[PDB]
Order: sequence, then structure tokens, then C-alpha cells
Amino acid sequence: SLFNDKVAKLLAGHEALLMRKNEPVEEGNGVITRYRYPVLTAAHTPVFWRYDLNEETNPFLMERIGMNATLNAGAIKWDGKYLMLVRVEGADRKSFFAVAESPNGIDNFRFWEYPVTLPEDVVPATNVYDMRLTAHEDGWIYGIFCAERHDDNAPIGDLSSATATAGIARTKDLKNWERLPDLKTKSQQRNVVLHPEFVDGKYALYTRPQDGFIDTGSGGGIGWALIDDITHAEVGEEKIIDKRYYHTIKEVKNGEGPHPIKTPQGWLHLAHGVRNCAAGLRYVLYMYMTSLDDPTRLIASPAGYFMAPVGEERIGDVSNVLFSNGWIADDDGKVFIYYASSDTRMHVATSTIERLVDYCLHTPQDGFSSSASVEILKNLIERNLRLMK
Amino acid sequence: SLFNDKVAKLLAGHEALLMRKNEPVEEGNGVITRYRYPVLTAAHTPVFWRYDLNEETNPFLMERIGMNATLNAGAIKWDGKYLMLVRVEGADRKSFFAVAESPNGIDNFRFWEYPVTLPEDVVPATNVYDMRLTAHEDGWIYGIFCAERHDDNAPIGDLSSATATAGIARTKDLKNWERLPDLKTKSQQRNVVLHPEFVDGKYALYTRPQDGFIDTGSGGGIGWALIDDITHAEVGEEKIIDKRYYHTIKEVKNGEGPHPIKTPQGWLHLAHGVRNCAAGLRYVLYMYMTSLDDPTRLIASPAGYFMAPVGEERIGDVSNVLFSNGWIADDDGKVFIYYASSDTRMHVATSTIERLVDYCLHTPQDGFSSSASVEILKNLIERNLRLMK
Amino acid sequence: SLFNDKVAKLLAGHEALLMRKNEPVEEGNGVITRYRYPVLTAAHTPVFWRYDLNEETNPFLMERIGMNATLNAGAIKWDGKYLMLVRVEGADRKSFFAVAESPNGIDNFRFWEYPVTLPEDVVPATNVYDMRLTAHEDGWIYGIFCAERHDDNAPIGDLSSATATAGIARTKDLKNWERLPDLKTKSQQRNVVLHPEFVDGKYALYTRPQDGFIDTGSGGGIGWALIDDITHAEVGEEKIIDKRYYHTIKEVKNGEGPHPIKTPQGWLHLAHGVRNCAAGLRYVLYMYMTSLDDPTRLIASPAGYFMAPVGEERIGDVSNVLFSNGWIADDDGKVFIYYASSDTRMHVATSTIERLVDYCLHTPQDGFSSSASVEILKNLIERNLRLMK
Amino acid sequence: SLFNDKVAKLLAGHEALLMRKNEPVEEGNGVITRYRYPVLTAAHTPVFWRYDLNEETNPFLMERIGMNATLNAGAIKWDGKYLMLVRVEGADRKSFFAVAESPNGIDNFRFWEYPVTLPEDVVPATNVYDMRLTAHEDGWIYGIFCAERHDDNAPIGDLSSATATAGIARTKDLKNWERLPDLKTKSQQRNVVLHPEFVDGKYALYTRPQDGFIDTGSGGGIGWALIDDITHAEVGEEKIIDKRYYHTIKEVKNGEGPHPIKTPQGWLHLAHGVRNCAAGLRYVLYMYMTSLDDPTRLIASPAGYFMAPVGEERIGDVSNVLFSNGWIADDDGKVFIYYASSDTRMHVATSTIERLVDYCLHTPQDGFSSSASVEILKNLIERNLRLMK
Ligand SMILES: OC[C@H]1O[C@@H](O[C@H]2[C@H](O)[C@@H](O)[C@H](O)O[C@@H]2CO)[C@@H](O)[C@@H](O)[C@@H]1O
Ligand SMILES: OC[C@H]1O[C@@H](O[C@H]2[C@H](O)[C@@H](O)[C@H](O)O[C@@H]2CO)[C@@H](O)[C@@H](O)[C@@H]1O
Ligand SMILES: OC[C@H]1O[C@@H](O[C@H]2[C@H](O)[C@@H](O)[C@H](O)O[C@@H]2CO)[C@@H](O)[C@@H](O)[C@@H]1O
Ligand SMILES: OC[C@H]1O[C@@H](O[C@H]2[C@H](O)[C@@H](O)[C@H](O)O[C@@H]2CO)[C@@H](O)[C@@H](O)[C@@H]1O
Repeated sequence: SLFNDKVAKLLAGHEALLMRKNEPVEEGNGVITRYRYPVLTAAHTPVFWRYDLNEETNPFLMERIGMNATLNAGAIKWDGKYLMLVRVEGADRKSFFAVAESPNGIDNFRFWEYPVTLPEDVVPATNVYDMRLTAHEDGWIYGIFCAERHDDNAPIGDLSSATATAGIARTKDLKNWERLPDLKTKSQQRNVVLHPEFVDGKYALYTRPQDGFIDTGSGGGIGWALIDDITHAEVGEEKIIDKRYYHTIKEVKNGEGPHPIKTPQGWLHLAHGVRNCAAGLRYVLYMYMTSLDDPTRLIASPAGYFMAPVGEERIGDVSNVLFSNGWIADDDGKVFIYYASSDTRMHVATSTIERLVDYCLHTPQDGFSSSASVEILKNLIERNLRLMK
Repeated sequence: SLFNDKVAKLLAGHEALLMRKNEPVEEGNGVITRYRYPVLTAAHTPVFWRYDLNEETNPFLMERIGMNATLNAGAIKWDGKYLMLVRVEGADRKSFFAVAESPNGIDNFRFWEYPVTLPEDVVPATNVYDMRLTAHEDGWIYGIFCAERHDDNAPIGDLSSATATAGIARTKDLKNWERLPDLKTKSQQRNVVLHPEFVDGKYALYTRPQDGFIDTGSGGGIGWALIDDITHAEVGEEKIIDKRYYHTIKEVKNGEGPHPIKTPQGWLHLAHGVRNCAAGLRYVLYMYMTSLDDPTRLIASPAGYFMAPVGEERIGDVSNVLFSNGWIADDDGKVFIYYASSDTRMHVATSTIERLVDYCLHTPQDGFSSSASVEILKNLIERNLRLMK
Repeated sequence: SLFNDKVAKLLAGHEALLMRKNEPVEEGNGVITRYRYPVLTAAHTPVFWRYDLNEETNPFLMERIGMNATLNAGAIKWDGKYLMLVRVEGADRKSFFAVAESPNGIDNFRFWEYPVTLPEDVVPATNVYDMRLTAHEDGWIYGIFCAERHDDNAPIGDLSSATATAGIARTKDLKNWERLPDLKTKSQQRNVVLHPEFVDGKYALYTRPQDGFIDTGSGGGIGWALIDDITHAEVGEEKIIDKRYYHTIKEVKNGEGPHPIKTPQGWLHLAHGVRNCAAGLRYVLYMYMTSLDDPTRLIASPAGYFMAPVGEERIGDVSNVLFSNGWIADDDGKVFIYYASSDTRMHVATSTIERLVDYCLHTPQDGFSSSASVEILKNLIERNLRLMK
Repeated sequence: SLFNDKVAKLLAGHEALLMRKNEPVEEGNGVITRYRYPVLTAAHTPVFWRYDLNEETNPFLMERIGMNATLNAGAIKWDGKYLMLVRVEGADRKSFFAVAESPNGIDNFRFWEYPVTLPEDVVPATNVYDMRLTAHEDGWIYGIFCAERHDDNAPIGDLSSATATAGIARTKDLKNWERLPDLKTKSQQRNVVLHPEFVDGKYALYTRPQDGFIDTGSGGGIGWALIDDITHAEVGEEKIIDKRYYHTIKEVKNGEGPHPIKTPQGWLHLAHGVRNCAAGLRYVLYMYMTSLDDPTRLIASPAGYFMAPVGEERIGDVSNVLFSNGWIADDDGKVFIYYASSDTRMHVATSTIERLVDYCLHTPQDGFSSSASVEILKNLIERNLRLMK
């Protein structure tokens, strides 16, 4: 029948999309390798999430539930596989979480047939997003995410003012999720991330204090907070680890991405930095390192951005944005960086621990002015010209 | 001569552009079919609107009047033809109206040789835009549009503050237009649209009360107002029909598009919804239905967006926008939806009354939260997996 | 060795990029001719600016200093060559100046091996940008640029508030630059430009008074100020030459681009105009002319924009922007216009003095309303239809 | 496993290829419509014909039996479906027959899982090829094909000398084939085709007498032979119906394609014509019509070719060739023409009975000289110019 042929073609086209081999982009900067195709798009969501496949109830074979974007994904190596914890945004503008897995880390990502069922905390949330996964030494996988609600303080007609809390959930199988109490804290928080080891016998969070839902106000950067009990999590002392600076890529706000990778040289961090421009907010990725002895102590601050939107990345629902809350480092040192572009699609970039540490240690630090930038550059030029002779 | 050859080539290239056959995009969602090419762009404006073709006064053969965009078009079936009432924006940043016609509804749109001459109301307007055409049962074609003027209240140096009124004009041939008094109302209005039938013997308008020129403030959504005399139009009672909601595609504002289509199941509406993001305002299209017995009563509210920017649509003068104020439904049920992308160009999408009603009735309603979205999705997945077994 | 082969390929690929022949775009408006490729991108910066080429210190051969954008360039004809004074933005978000030269004006631009060393004025600047070069009759090449600093008045957490001064430097070889005192003035200034001739025996500046760092506030447009001593430059009297207007392409702000070209008909100006839209600020180019007898007197005001973003130009770090602060007119009348798109890359457009003057004189003036625009257009249509008969 | 993933991808890629929607080529001559994609290529053969899918016996997953070409196909409408009787050539250079079916006639052709098992006649054949299917009024489907054998009457070392005979088989299900005795005839024969009706109570064959295996020699064209008993088929009298002509597209040889279609105007024929050129033999398609009352009598001979190689068709194993031995005419008059290009792939072209008859009746007959061609052309030009005036 025509209907059955149509269903068969939808399914076949979907498999062809899912199975497409990714290829590295030859042109690069020697630090990271980009790939020709996104690892996930809205079109990668299962056909059976979007269409009612029953001819009796959907004779025209149209989508019943539109999928809009696959973005800001957490990531974990899981039982031999490369997993993303995807933020999937429906056409209804709500996001939910969904696991996708790949055998190789760069292609053939496929969603688990059901998305994540995440129980509410005591106060229901309207939207949940941007989960960072941490395999903690306590044996649990934690997902720390943003739980967003309408601001009850808002005046008449204001249906946009919102509040953000840090949601905390844990699991041992990524299917059954236990919802713990939202993080208790004196300001708004987003980009909260669990450090994978106890520090002084306590849970350690990366935080991002902010005075408002979008603007950080007095918030100074990426913070560090020790928590006695993750099941009744409350911030007491909070220390800023990586600061915002005028006229850098992290001027207006910043935030930790995935939890950092442990290297022999220190903790290797991936974060985002924001500035304002005539087109709105511009988000790029950057890196820094902290000490193994004292994870609050910066030991590498390469100048500028690590990655910024290139080509197709520049455009989407929220253009001029890269964002990452997930990466995977294999035992052999290979690193798979999962980053969203423009709040619309997921990409992968690859590198190695050795290359990323090299980048952090030997990209000169920002001297914070045009004159300083020129002096650093002239020094490199001089070395190169002498060599090229 | 070289000049004459140049004119001949301008004219020939223009005809080739105008005559190009459109083709449907194979990949779609089963609800609407997109098309490979826009139905109108600035390049579709006549050569003789832009160039002075006289060698004596334009020896270099350069454009004398630049055309910037063809957007936000009304639409009507007219004497066997498919007509758009185009908003054409010049390089001078003023818009004017112009009729374009096609024999088939998807390609070969051609502007009438002269654009629309629209007389001023008592108070002159600086810009006019976004006309909705209504063939009213009273025998007139009405165009309801936005008439914009500088805000006299503005302080020194403020050359941007503006006010919007609903302009009302009528015609029986789309060439001779009678300008009626601007709509009298207690707030700013844009997206005002005439319902095609009398209701309780009165003219019925879709309205969109707004506290400011761009922000709606207390304005609750798309309104309904009965008007005794369209030639002295004044709003008295006003009822909100379709409301804004936090964390939907119509959070910050919304507005009726073209006048709705009458179906056996009810009035079928096409509207736009706006939210804010890091890149600015994002505009998408959505649908709803109201009762034939009581056109103020919602009877279908499919969740989320009906159409959102895809591909080339995402980029233009005002990126991240779809907007529609025109569609045509033929007697056989075929629907031609005319929508602008990014305030720059006009597109067509096709569907049928049956498919659009199916979409409105069977796309689940928004339960307004991530948890609710997940439950709806899990229900569909469960049905499909049982079927696919 | 593999490393040496990699270096050799980086260098070879760079030469292939630099040497690529540009080609004009056939489709145009008869006023300006666009070109297929940008004249500069970040990839055009020398390999030896970005990479450490020594295997001992960079064994992975990765970039040590990322380059982000090449934009807003000044321009001058210099000893037979076509020169841009490029604003180069590093990955660190600081800009610096750098000379690039071409033998023909449309391709084969190559950076001088060292960028510009620009001494600080008494108060150090954080960023410097957008230099206009003027070969003044006094025998010096002046560069007038923006010097930006953090606003000390800013409250806690505000790392974005900034102040702009007009920096002044001069040179006779484009390598050794003398920094003069920043322009003294009662308001913020950006887009300051030196007129190439003395007027009443005084230096003459194009100015752009603004109440704030981004918003002009009461600032009325492009100004004119006579300065007694360029080495102790201070504005006294200041006159607005070209004004902002509601509902034009220069509504919110405007600014002089390069210094104007002297023609037998008057001074030929290139400027930018800004308006706000749902996507942010939109920047286009426009032209005007002033009198040789009195350079403060407007003698041509063609309506609307001269150039606006087309195609690839629309997208970049700061999308929806064209900006020019450099052009070159050869003795034969050929004009090379150097314009940035989206704060990301540099383009060239070509025309002639005769064509640009024709465009300025015969593009109708803006009558400031939709009705006026329609009347101008109908007049041209009528002439053309009579001719085409 | 990696192996199972590879098999899954082979199968998925194959289904995507098989299900691809064909699209008509817009630009045409108004007689036939070509299509963007071939209906069959060697890649369309089943994955399980080429690969051993068992990891135990094919651990590298390589092809065990290469498929080289899908060409010269018969065709029949069968139980509601569109069927080709494909000549499939293996990498071993032998051809075999195989049924492929489509629901619509222009795409989604899929081979039946097993190819045709064709029993040998008394003398074994080395190759079999180019089957024409005839649903005869006697209730059988006949396949008339070429059976080729080596000719040992050849100099030593001559392994190219061959003899072609007409093989005859019949079936009622296209799976079980009965092999009848090869046609007995005084010359070599290829392109023998069964007429679908008895003529004076006898079977009627289109023949093509030829003195050699490749060259026709004295063979004058397409012949007609009445046969008493198709199960002991022997030609007696043989009349040429359509002749070769110097300096036409059928100079060196010609041959009937599929059996002709019955129309109210006569029998509608599709044939091939051959000439020699510097590159070898050139094959094109042409048409002719014969009388219903007397099928030996020509009643239409449009000049020149009907179709000749265009674009991709020009190149393959045997370039510069079109060949057809199959077409289908639906009850509504729509005609699907299945033609091979360059002995490599199968294409479809569509027309209607009305259009093909119009083409045959109104394309002027060949007057056989340049002067005559010019006079015919000048006559049409004269009519057109007077009309265009
Ligand atoms: O959009 C850029 C980045 O903004 C942050 O989150 C958004 C969130 O995605 C929206 O749904 C909501 O309306 O506003 C938030 C605040 O701007 C950031 O956490 C990222 O999620 C996002 O990529
Ligand atoms: O730009 C998006 C949508 O905004 C609305 O209108 C604009 C109008 O087009 C502008 O010329 C003016 O400056 O501001 C208005 C308010 O934002 C909307 O009605 C649509 O016309 C437009 O697509
Ligand atoms: O971005 C558009 C235009 O804005 C102006 O300058 C920018 C400057 O480039 C930024 O680095 C700074 O942060 O803000 C300035 C004010 O918006 C303008 O002078 C152009 O440089 C620029 O193309
Ligand atoms: O085909 C190559 C070249 O052959 C010569 O002429 C051809 C002629 O074009 C054919 O029509 C005829 O059948 O055979 C001739 C002899 O090969 C040569 O003079 C060129 O015309 C032609 O390009």
C-alpha cells in the first residue's frame, strides 16, 4: 500500500541518516579536529517519537510531535559506548533529556527508544536543561542541570521573568533517576557541575552565582563550593576560581561546561564565555587548568577562545553560540568534545589530553590590552623569521 | 549598441527569474510542503521600477531606486488568479504595498506594473505595512494594515520611538483604494485583521492590544472586537481569544496572521508567536481553531509551532523570523500559505484544509512543562513500539 | 620528516589562498561591482603569526596565537600599491592594526610581516580600532582611530561599560608611528576622521558626538570641527553636517567612513547608518556629497542605502553589518571600496568617480514617507513605460 | 560487532538507494520526459547477490560475485505492477535474466530475490540476452532473446567469432520458464520479437536477418515472418518492413525494440538504428507505425531519431548507445519507455500514446538530403515567423 511504502521510506531514510560515516575536516588549527557532520540534529530523533505510525489514527502520516533541536548535551563513557545526555527541545518549546549512544564517539549516535523520565523535586519545574553527568567516586552517576520556573514576583503581563535553580538527580543505569532536593543557595545558579572526587571528604561543586535569570550582575565568575551532603545540598562557602574580565571572551558571563578531566598536569577545564555585541550575546568556548593539589588554584589561563562558531555553527535558533557540557576522554588519551552550535544541533571535535594540555600551557596568557597582544605576537614572529631563514 | 544589449539582457534575465518553475521539497513533516524557491524576492520587482531605461538620462544603466525586500504579504484569490498584496521595502527603508499575481499559486508571480496608491488618513503616516486582505460579505475588499508615525512625546535625539495605528482601506478592484479613518482604540494596535462575516450584524476585528510600539506590556494576546461601523471604526468591548503563555512559542507576544479559513470543523487560524533569546526576538508560526457557533471560543490548540525558520529562512534583514499575513484556500481544499522569512523574502507552503484541521485536532495540546511533554511523548512511543512489533 | 612536510603544506596552502585571483560578480546594480571572494579573512594572516614553526617548542604544530577576524580597514594608495590598514582581532578579543598590500587592489593582499606598533598616549588604552588614514597636505599620514578603555564609573560587576576617545597618530612610512594626544572633547567620540586639506588654515575633523559608548543619545549625526593644532587637538565649535532621520537607514546612529574623495562636483562621502530591529543593530553604507566651496554644505543626499549586506556578508561575529573606513581612488577615476562584513572579513567593491557621483546626484532624495516613495517610483515607472512602448 | 554494523550499513544504504524518488527532467522536447535518475544500475542488485553475509566464510565482508551492468530490459505490466525483465551482466561477462518490479513505473524497482532460471535448448548457449516479453493472445508470456555461442569455424586463436540465434521461452508466472526450440532460420538473427496477435491464424515475428554476428551485410532491415507453430518455429518467407537507408540514423543496421503498442491509428513501434563513426558504432532509438489492417505496411516514418544519448547516457561500457527492448502502456494512455544507456544502466522516459502518435504522424518524413531537410525547415520557419508577427 502507499501508506506502508511511505512508512518504510521514513524508516529507511532515518537509518541512512543515522548510519552516515562522519569525516574529519582537514583544515584545522592543530589543537582540535572538527567533523563534517553534526553528531545529532532534530532529524536524528526517532521516527516513532514524531509520527503516529498507525494508519487508522494518522492516515495522512503527519508528525504528531515536532522536534525542534538537539543541543547542550552531557556526555559519559558507558559500558564501552560513547553516550550523550541530550537536551532535546520539542516544537512546544519545552526541553527534556534523552540518552543517545554511539559505538565510536563521532557518528552513529542513536537515541534510546525512550527519553529520560525525571521526577520533579518538591516544587515542579517548567523547563529542565543542560545536564552535566558526573561519575562520582561515591558510585553514583549525578546529573546536575538547570530547573527553570516562572518568577512569581513578575508584574502583570510579564510571562518571561524566570528563576533558575540547580537540579540534582542521580542514577546507576541512566534509566531510573532519583531526584534529590534542588541546590539551596543565596543567589540564582546555572552551570552547576559536580567535581568527580571528594575534596576534604566533601562533595565539590562548580557554581556560577548570578543576580538575575540572564544577567549575572555582581557574579564574578565560575565558583567552587564544598557540600557536606549531596542529598541535602546547600552552599555555605563559595570561592571564585575563574573570573570574568573586561574585553575578553568572558566579559559579561562565563560558566563551567562539563566536569574537568584529570591529567597528570592538573584538572583540564572546558567552559563558555559570553560578551555582548550589536547582534546580541556571543558565546564561545575556552579552557583553563587548576592544580591537583588544590583544585581551586589556577595553573593555566591560555588567552582567548578555544573554539568559536565556524561556518554552519554560526546560525541557528540562537545564533553566534557554541556551548559544551559534555566530553569524554578515553584511556588512550583521545578526547571527544561534544559541543552544541546555536542552540540547535550537536557537534563533535576530537583532540588528545596531550594536545589540550599543550594548548593550555603554551598559548600565551592574555596581557589584557592591544599593546600587550602586539608584543606577544611580535615575539613569536621574530622567532619564526629567524627560524625560516 | 552596447547599452541596448545591456537593457535587453536585464529584461531577459528578469523574465527567466520570473518564469522559473518551483518544485516542492520532498523532505517534510506531512503537514506542510515547502518549496525550493521563494515566490518573491527584491530581485522579482520589475526592472522598470529600479532602472531608468533611457540612455540619455542613465547612460551607465544603474539603478535609480533600489528595492530591498519583499515581505509580509496579504493574499487573495482574485478573478481566477493567486494574488499577493506584497509589502515592498525600498532601499530608502520605507515600505509600500504592491499587488503580485500568479496563475498557479507557487510560481510565476509577477508584480502589477504600478504599485498600490494608498491615500493618507487625516494624519499622515510615515510607514505602512503588513496588510491583511478580507473579502467581506458586504462586497468590499478590506485591507487592514499598520500605519506608523514618530512618537511626538519622544525626548531630544530620540528618532526611533513610534506609534502604531490600524489603518483601514477598501477597494473593489485593488487599484482604487478608499482610505477610511484609522481604528480608534485605547491602546496601540498592530496585527488587526477583519473577520469575513458579520457577527451579530457587526464587523468583527481580530486585535492585538499593546502598551508600546514593540513590547505588548499588559497585552494578553489576540483579541476580538465587534465594530458597528467600519467607516468610523472604534473599539468598545474587546475579548482575548488566544493568550500568551510562559515558556511557549508565544511567550512575549503573538498576533493573528491572515483572516482565518472557514471549515466545517470551525475557523482555522494562522498566527505568529514571539519569544526572546540571546540573539533577539524569535518569530514562528502557529495555528488554532475557534467555533463556528462562537468564533471567540477556542476549540483546538495544538502545542508549539506550526512552522519555524528552516535553512535559508533563518537569515535576512531580521533573522530568525517567519511571518504570515496571507493564505488562499481553493474550493478543492488546497491551501497556499504565503509566509515571509527574516523580513526579506516571500515563500509558499502548501497543504490542504483536511491536513491542517487534522494537525490542529491531533497534535497534542501543550501541558506546559517538561514532565508533561515527556508523558505525551512516552504515550506515543509506547503505541508505536507495540505497532512496530 | 612528517613535521617538516606539515610545515611545508601549511605554507603552500597559505600561498595558494593569498594568490587566488578575484573575480567580479556579474549580477549587480550598475553602481558598484562586488567580488566573489573577500580580500582578507582571518585565514589570510601569516602562518608565522599563528603557529610556532619550531618542532622543539611546538612538536604537535598547533596554533599558539589564534586570529579571529580581519575587519574595518583603513586604506591608502602607497608607493604604487593598494594598502589596507587592517583591524585584526585576535582570539583574545583584542584588536591591533596591521598593514596589508596588493599590487592590483582586488586580490593578492598580503600582510606586512610585522603588524603596527602603536605607542600609547598618556592614558593607556585597552583596545584600538577602525583607523582612517589621511594623507594630509601637511605631509604626514594621519591615522585617526578609536581608543577604548573601561569606564571607571561602572558599578560592581560591570566589566562592560566603556569609554571611547579619538586616538591620533601620524607616520611617514606606516612603520614608525608617533602617537599624538587623544582628541579633547566634551562628549564621547567614535568615527573621527581627518579631512585631507586645511580649511581656513586649520585642520578639519569629521566627528560623531555621542552621549554613551554605544548609544549616541542627543548626538545629531556626523559633525565637523576645525582644530588649530593637530598635536594638541581639541574641539571648540562643532557643526552637524549629515543628520540622523526617523525611518531611514541612519535612524539610530551614523558615522563617517573613510575621508571623502575630492571630485570636480564636490566632496564624495561614504558613511554608515544604523537602525534597530528585532535581531539587534543593522549597519549599512550610504553616501552623500558636500560643496568644494563649503565642505560643511550638503549638495547631494541620495535616498537610502548605497550598500547593504548581501549573501555571505549577512553572517559573522556581528551579523547584519557592513562597515567601511577605507577606499582608494586612482588617477583614472577607478574606485576601490574596502568594506567589512559582519565584523569578520574584508571585501572590495569597485566603481568609478563618475558612477558614484551619478548615483549621488540622480538617485532621488528621500521624501521621508511611504506616500512620497510611491510617488517617486510611479514617476519613474511612467517614464519607462512610455519609453518601452 | 563491527562486522554486524557493516552488514547493517550495507543493507541500509541499499534500501536508501532503492527507495529514492525519481524526478522528471523539466527541460525536454515535449515528446518524451526524461528522469533524473536511472531506474536500475549494477548497484541496485541485491546485497545478498554480491556479498556472502556470513562472517565465518567472509570475515572481510567483500563481494564474492561482482555485478557489472543492468541493461537492455524487457518490460511488462504484471498483476498491477511495472516489471522489467533485466539483462544483468556479471563481472564474469556473462548475462542472465532477472525480474525487477516497481509499484509506479519510474522508481522503487526492486529485483525479485532470485534471478531467472532459464533451461537450455538442445544446444547449450554461452550467453543469453535482450529478452522481449510478449503477452500473446494464446495465453502465454513469451520471451524472445538472443542465444549466443562460439563459432569454432574460426582461425586458430579466434575466440571472438560467435553465432547468434533467436531463443524462445514461455511462462505464465515469470518464475517457471519452458524453453522451446531455438528459431530455425537461414541466417543469423538477433532482435527477434513476437507480435502479440495471430495474423491469419499464425504466429508473427519481427526478425532482423544478418549475414554475420555483428554486421548485417545484405540484411535489409526489420523483417516479418509468419510461423505456423511457435513450439517448432521456423521461418519460411521473410519480408522487410522497415528498411535501412544511407545517411540516416539507421544506416548500418536496425532492429525492433519491444513489441509494438496497438493504437487506434495503427501499430506503434520503437526500434534502434545504428551508424558508424570515428568512435565506433552509434545507436539511437527511432519510431515507426504500421497498419492495423496490414501490419506489414508502413503508415508513419518520422525522420531521424526519437531519442539519442544525452548527458550521462553517453558514457558507459559501450558508449554512444541507447537501446530499448521494453515499454509499458497503461489503460489511460501513459507510456513508460525503458531504455538502456551505453550497455550499462536502465532509464525510464514517459510519454502518452497520443503524444507518440502525434510525434510519428507530424514529424516530417526524411527526404534523404541536406537540400530536402532545409526546405522542410524553411517551411516551418516561415509559418512560425508569420505567427510571431
Ligand atoms: O541561549 C544560549 C544559552 O542561554 C542559556 O539558557 C537559556 C535557555 O536555553 C532558554 O531556554 C531560556 O529561555 O533562557 C536561558 C537563559 O538565557 C544557557 O544556559 C544555554 O542553555 C544556552 O545555550
Ligand atoms: O521585524 C519583525 C516583525 O516586527 C514587526 O514590525 C516592525 C516593522 O517591520 C519595522 O519596519 C519597524 O521598524 O518595527 C516594527 C516593530 O518591530 C512586525 O509587525 C512585522 O512587520 C515584522 O515582520
Ligand atoms: O559591531 C559593529 C560596529 O560597532 C562599533 O564598534 C564596537 C567594537 O568593534 C567592539 O569591539 C566593542 O565592544 O563595541 C564597539 C561599539 O559597538 C563600530 O565602531 C564598529 O567597530 C563595528 O563594526
Ligand atoms: O567525425 C570526425 C570527423 O570526420 C570527418 O567527416 C565525417 C562526417 O562528419 C560524417 O557525417 C560522415 O559520415 O563521415 C565523415 C568521414 O569520417 C571530418 O571531415 C569531420 O567532418 C569530422 O569532424
